[PDB]
Amino acid sequence: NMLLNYVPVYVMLPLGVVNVDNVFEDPDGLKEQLLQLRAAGVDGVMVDVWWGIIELKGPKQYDWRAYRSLLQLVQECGLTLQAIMSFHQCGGNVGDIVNIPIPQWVLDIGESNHDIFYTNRSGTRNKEYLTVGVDNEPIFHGRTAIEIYSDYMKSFRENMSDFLESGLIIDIEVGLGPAGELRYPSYPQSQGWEFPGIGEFQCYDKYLKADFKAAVARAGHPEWELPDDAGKYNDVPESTGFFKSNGTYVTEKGKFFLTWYSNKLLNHGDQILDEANKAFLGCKVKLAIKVSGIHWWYKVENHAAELTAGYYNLNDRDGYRPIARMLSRHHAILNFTCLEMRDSEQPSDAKSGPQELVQQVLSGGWREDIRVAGENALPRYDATAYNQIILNARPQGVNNNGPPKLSMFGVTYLRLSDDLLQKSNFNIFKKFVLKMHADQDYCANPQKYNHAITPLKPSAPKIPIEVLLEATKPTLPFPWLPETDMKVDG
Ligand SMILES: OC[C@H]1O[C@H](O[C@H]2[C@H](O)[C@@H](O)[C@@H](O)O[C@@H]2CO)[C@H](O)[C@@H](O)[C@@H]1O
Ligand SMILES: OC[C@H]1O[C@H](O[C@H]2[C@H](O)[C@@H](O)[C@@H](O)O[C@@H]2CO)[C@H](O)[C@@H](O)[C@@H]1O
Repeated sequence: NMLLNYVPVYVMLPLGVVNVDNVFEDPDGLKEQLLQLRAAGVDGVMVDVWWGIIELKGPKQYDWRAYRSLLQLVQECGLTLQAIMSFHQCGGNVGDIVNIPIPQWVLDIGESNHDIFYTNRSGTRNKEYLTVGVDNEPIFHGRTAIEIYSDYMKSFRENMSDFLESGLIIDIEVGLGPAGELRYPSYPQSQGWEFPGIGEFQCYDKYLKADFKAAVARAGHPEWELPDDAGKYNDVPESTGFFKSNGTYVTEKGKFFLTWYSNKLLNHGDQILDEANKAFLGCKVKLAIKVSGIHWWYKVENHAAELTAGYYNLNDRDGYRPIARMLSRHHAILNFTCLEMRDSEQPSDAKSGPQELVQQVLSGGWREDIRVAGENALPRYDATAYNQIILNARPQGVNNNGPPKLSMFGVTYLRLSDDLLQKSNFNIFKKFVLKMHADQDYCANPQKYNHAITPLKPSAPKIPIEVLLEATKPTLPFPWLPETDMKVDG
């Protein structure tokens, strides 16, 4: 049956649907929009559950009222929900039309200890997320950053138990960094970064610096220092000593640093996911993390932008599969956030390979046998974008004799806006949804298309870093069709 080729479609809700004062502003307005989505066949929606709004008053001072009202409305409208545990700030990244800081009480601590923030070589502190450096530092009124994230998720589970039991929530996206993605904030618009700048390493806070220094001493090179020749945000790789041909990134020192730098993220995600699994143990939901799509400089040997973001990916070292393997012990979904771009849409001097990057990441996931999902990075309403998303959702097309050998677990569209509901735009969107569903009508019961959700099981045993890094071995991607067999047209 064709229904087995069905890929669910989700739509992100507007940023700030519940304001910074913890008020669900316009229920009636959202309702009309939600009803529009329901009639269009959309399976569900995605929303940020902002840590800065909910635990604003103080440690463990949670107020879930506004969000309960939102979830209630989503349920009445017949849609499922992907809830994001948003432990980051809204405001400094692309598309952020509203400012939502992390808890003020945490910010207060940052006033006396600026090292709780990601810091660049020049000393600028980025306040959008707590540095992985303090994950296990008990400096937040007795709690460590990970304990804060853990308590938050447990309180969410307990206070939203009725919604979880009714099966409203499809998956829990655990924010792991800027924009909720597992990465370092290497390309901060707030600091003047501009596409396609290579970005900057963000390992200069006192905690990471101390860890690095101890690490190199144990490796037998206590004299090694953090990179000092990687240039600045808007540089080009060839103009730096670190990323140029035969540069520092290829030396024993550079390789050690890069491994250390990227390993911190793997451990960051792995440990917080352990907490997320405990908090939702037994609940009928799945866990997911977000991986940023850094396609610029992907076509040159140095992969500069990826390296500064924490993805140690080169042509002879897969920096993404290790993440997928890490996710398998948690039975988690890898949500890749850049799925709609084509190489020809990027200026040529940016050396962008979004299409090749996608193929590498998705293949890695299916290779490791984990579920892969995705989102479009930028607002798009044209058929070319939709056709590209549909192509990546089912790389080898539909199978009339059963399930496709390869398919994504789901796609979340960014974002719900009045522009989307405009007659013509919404018309095309409806076709996109239809094709994602493989020409089948909306299907209410996920079990029909082999997406039944069972109670979350405890994570499998910890996988040692060495076994994880074995996944760096380059593999050939699965074959992609040149264009989808389920085009939207027009
Ligand atoms: O982390 C947010 C967002 O960053 C990237 O989006 C890029 C985009 O690819 C470029 O074309 C350009 O417009 O700059 C954007 C960043 O400001 C990632 O591609 C995306 O996955 C991620 O969510
Ligand atoms: O509301 C979700 C998320 O949206 C924005 O970040 C996006 C980014 O704009 C896109 O590139 C995308 O597909 O991935 C990111 C995460 O989904 C906001 O900047 C972020 O704060 C918010 O959590």
